Amino acid sequence: KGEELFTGVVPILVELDGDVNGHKFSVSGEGEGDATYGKLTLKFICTTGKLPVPWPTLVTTFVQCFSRYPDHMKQHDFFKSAMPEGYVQERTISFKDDGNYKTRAEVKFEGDTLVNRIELKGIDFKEDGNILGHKLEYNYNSHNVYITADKQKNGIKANFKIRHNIEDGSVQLADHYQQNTPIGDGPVLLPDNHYLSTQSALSKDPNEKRDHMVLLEFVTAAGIT
Repeated sequence: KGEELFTGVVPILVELDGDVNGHKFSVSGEGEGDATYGKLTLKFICTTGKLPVPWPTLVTTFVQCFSRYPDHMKQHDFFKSAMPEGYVQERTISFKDDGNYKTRAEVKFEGDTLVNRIELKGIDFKEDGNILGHKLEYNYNSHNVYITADKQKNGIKANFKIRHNIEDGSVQLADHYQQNTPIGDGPVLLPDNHYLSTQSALSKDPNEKRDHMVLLEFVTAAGIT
């Protein structure tokens, strides 16, 4: 019955508590998602001051239940099936020739609002690296999130490579390993191998003086005919 909760516009709240190399920070996000069009619109604000890591590095961490699963692929939608009770989303983001982020998130409904609560821990980052040195461009490339079933843990696994554009024209690879498990005891949909075609656009709010990020994301499931 999870899919019925996403037929219209659903309010989203994102809350993150982070620690990267001892730099403690918090981010609060607000917006909405419309799964019918695989549309996600969110505005994030760093409530502790200046964000110690570049904004693009946190995009993937900051609600795949808003992905548009075409009608013929609806039996492969794990994300919506785990709702309203939700799911736990865990990741290990390995930045090539640099450190790593270990994230634990709980995505669930709090009333009629979809909430993403995250704890992020970043370790072994280089002081003058692409991350702590803030050498990443404020943009985002299109990617494919490859999903596979994890029948033993009653959830899914995902593997993908995020390419962050560096200011000098080079690329900072951020390899993602993901694990999602349902919070509830109800039946979930265990999918066949497929992918989520993601398109992300980053922008700024001209009237906002606080360190922020406005995200517009379009996600469509594909890979099954």
